[PDB]
Amino acid sequence: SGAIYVGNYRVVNRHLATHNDWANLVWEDSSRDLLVSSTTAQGCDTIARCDCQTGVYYCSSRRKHYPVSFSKPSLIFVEASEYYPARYQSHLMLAVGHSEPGDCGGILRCQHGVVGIVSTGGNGLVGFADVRDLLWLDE
Ligand SMILES: NC(=O)[C@H]1CCC(=O)N([C@@H]2CCCc3ccccc32)C1
Ligand SMILES: [Zn+2]
Repeated sequence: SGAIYVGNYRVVNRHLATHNDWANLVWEDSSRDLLVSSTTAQGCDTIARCDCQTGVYYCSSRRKHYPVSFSKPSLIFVEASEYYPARYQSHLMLAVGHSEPGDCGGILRCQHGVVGIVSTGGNGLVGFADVRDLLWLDE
């Protein structure tokens, strides 16, 4: 589980969004596993605006933050699961690291701020849904 709180927005994995998120929906994209909903209070996270390929992510299944190298956002095949059939997920970045389904929502950050959240995993890999192209999150 996990979310990014920037301004009056809440960014979560779309497969983990709640009633309030859908009711106060701002934007969603199934092909990116992302959902943004409006909030009453202001958040304090800063979104990174950069091309960094190194950062640190939180792994809840290990209670540990791991430094990682990650690929650029891409269209990657994601095997079928209980939340989606087999499909290509867009704006996805992979790293070699531990990831379990309950790890989705864990933040990936660089020196510039939040890069994205855990979305995929298994086979000794971990995938992150990029949020750095979502410029409207800053306004
Ligand atoms: N974005 C998606 O299509 C995800 C939906 C929920 C979900 O569990 N996953 C995968 C399943 C395989 C193991 C695994 C480990 C860690 C994180 C995520 C997953 C894919
Ligand atoms: Zn950066």
